[PDB]
Amino acid sequence: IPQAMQKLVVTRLSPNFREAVTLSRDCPVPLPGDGDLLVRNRFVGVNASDINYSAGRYDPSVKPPFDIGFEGIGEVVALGLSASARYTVGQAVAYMAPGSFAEYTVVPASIATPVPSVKPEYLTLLVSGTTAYISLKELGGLSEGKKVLVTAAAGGTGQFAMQLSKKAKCHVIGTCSSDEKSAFLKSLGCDRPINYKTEPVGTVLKQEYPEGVDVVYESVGGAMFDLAVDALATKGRLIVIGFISGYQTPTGLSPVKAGTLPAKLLKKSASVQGFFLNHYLSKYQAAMSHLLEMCVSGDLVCEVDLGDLSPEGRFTGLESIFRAVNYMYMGKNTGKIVVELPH
Ligand SMILES: NC(=O)c1ccc[n+]([C@@H]2O[C@H](COP(=O)([O-])OP(=O)(O)OC[C@H]3O[C@@H](n4cnc5c(N)ncnc54)[C@H](OP(=O)(O)O)[C@@H]3O)[C@@H](O)[C@H]2O)c1
Ligand SMILES: C[C@@H](C(=O)O)c1cccc(Oc2ccccc2)c1
Ligand SMILES: C[C@@H](C(=O)O)c1cccc(Oc2ccccc2)c1
Repeated sequence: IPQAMQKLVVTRLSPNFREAVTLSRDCPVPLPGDGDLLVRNRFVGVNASDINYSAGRYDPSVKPPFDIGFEGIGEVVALGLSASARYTVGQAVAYMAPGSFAEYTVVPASIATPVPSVKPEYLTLLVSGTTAYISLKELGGLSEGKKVLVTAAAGGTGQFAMQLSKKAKCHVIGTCSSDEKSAFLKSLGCDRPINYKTEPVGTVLKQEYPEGVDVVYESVGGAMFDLAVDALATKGRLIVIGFISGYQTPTGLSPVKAGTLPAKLLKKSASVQGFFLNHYLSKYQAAMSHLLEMCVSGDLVCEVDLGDLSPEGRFTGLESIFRAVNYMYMGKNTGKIVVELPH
């Protein structure tokens, strides 16, 4: 329980993470209320939308300064009396809540997830795993022999959309930007990995899947979204999970050729369905429970990229978050990008 700590703070609204966010060095350690845990963060998750958050896009009325980081895993170092009925000092806990980019974060006990130990694999589940699980269960209409296309398939959430679709006996196609990532996809049971830098995705889908794909787990936006719509089967479902190709722009939007979208959907009786995890929190506990079971049992690969093969090596310390965000946006990661705060 130190007097002071470091944390990241959004000091200016911008999708340029380095220009928006400051490493603040002499911050008091916040104290937990009656219903709160104080978590010493050991690993924190880097998420594409960290730059949407720094840009102010979740609530454009809220001015800087504000905390940042959506998820953490670590040890309970202090807690309020009511919280102590369910949690104990020293316990491993994980959470999805704002302000994880800090050495210590106050988290309401009611939203914390107990975990068996502090491993970065368990953090991969909190946002990336639950997003894939809930969207596909609630909106995917998966069943044996459906064809599922997953974009950013070798990324944090993509790896789960791939594996969970396979567990539903689907035939799965996955896009990624390298042969190393394609090999990773194959190792997860991907039926058709596509390196979109060396193989034209539109041609692959037209030639190999002429009747189309039944479900798209679409994270990329832009030209990839356009191709995905064209590739939809009759009654197919494209799920808008995100559009990372656009987040760095002033609006966060990626250009699409969507003027003909209503016509295309009518012609195919097909759909475009958005998904925002925070609209489905009633499903979160059950998703996390099943994901954790599969993770511990070794029935789910939870790939972690701690940056050990990045230019400057392992993502250690809050200062490495800047590098880690850049790494994501250079498309370099395989699995979930995680930063370690060692102690
Ligand atoms: N709807 C929700 O509630 C929700 C929740 C969590 C995440 N998401 C979304 O899921 C997506 C993935 O997020 P993540 O945090 O798991 O990241 P991630 O997939 O681990 O990393 C992003 C990957 O996207 C590709 N990429 C990066 N920059 C790109 C660009 N400029 N243009 C095109 N492709 C680019 C790269 O893979 P390739 O090798 O394939 O290029 C990169 O590895 C994002 O759209 C995010 O907003 C949505
Ligand atoms: C119980 C069964 C089932 O509900 O089909 C199952 C087994 C293994 C992983 C699952 O997780 C998911 C979750 C979403 C989509 C596909 C599979 C779901
Ligand atoms: C009970 C659990 C724990 O203490 O975290 C455990 C015990 C032994 C080996 C494990 O191996 C792993 C490690 C990472 C993810 C899944 C399984 C995980």
